[PDB]
Amino acid sequence: PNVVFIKTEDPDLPAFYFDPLINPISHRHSVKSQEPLPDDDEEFELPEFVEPFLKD
Amino acid sequence: KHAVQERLAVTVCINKIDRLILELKLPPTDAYYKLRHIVDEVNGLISMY
Amino acid sequence: KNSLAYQRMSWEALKKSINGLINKVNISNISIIIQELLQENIVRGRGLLSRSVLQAQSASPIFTHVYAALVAIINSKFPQIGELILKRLILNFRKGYRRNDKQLCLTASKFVAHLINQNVAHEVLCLEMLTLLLERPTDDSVEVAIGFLKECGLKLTQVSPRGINAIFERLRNILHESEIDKRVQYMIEVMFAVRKDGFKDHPIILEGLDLVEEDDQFTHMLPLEDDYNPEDVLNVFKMDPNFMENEEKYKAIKKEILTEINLVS
Repeated sequence: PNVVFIKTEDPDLPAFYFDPLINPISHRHSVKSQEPLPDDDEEFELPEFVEPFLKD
Repeated sequence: KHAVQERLAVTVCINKIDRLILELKLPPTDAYYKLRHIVDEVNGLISMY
Repeated sequence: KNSLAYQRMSWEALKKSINGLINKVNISNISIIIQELLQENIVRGRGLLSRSVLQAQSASPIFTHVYAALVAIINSKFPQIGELILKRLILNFRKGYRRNDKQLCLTASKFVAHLINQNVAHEVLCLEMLTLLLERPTDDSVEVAIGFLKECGLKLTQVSPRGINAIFERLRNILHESEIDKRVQYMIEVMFAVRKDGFKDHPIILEGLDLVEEDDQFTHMLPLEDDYNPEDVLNVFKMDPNFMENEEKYKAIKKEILTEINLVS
């Protein structure tokens, strides 16, 4: 499976940084989808001790 | 196509996810874009069959 | 009297000839037609000069670049002229859009894209135009931003690739997480087509639409929602008590401005 690991030009722009080299995703389809979407306004709520796993 | 024409259960495991991170160097939003894309393509195709 | 009849004949014959040269200006006649628009005092009728330029860039999707080359010639020299034209095309673009006139919006947006590629229009107003085009993209405004970008995806990406990446993210999300149809789907596909093609189908300015030098130009920034004005009532003439004074002055401004051995072996 061909490996595609893209050389950077400078150190500057971030580690993850969409470069022109990758082809622009632009995924297209029909009316994309809908889900068994559990709307809020019934209820759900996060006990605020669990902020995002390593946002720090 | 073969699994549809023989009516089995339909499971999908997207694998090899480091190939988006270390190999691809894709920021997370467009990472999600590609993931959603694989999902929508395979789903539309199952809708085809 | 005599001076009155003279100012009236001036306005009449002058405006008619300047509009002739407006519709006549060519690329093999770019500098020639611009120097004829100078041989006539185009600033004496600066309003109807902006008006002839606007009329060309609006009613001609294919001579917007030519009206633009004239605008760049006269705008690196008299920036206020292309400036009135710019405020005008902003008025016409917000006219078409905020009144839901696809054709008017497209005309004025092609004019503004020509200005941005000529470097008489600044990138923040182009950004605001793209952003107010893609805010709630349906078929019309999606095609409006994409049509602007068909010619002006180069200049924005070359002076600030930030705008190109932002446009790609916004277009991709607004068309890839939202309910749009084959129109905006294939429109995003076309946008990505130009992008990946490297703006090779539509560079900044074809031969002869940019010859003015690096810093000898004028990119004045008058934005979209800034309460600008047309100042186009100057398309109707006006009596002149300082006609002779300002005439000598502006004519002085236009004068100051111009073996068999291979065989054998």
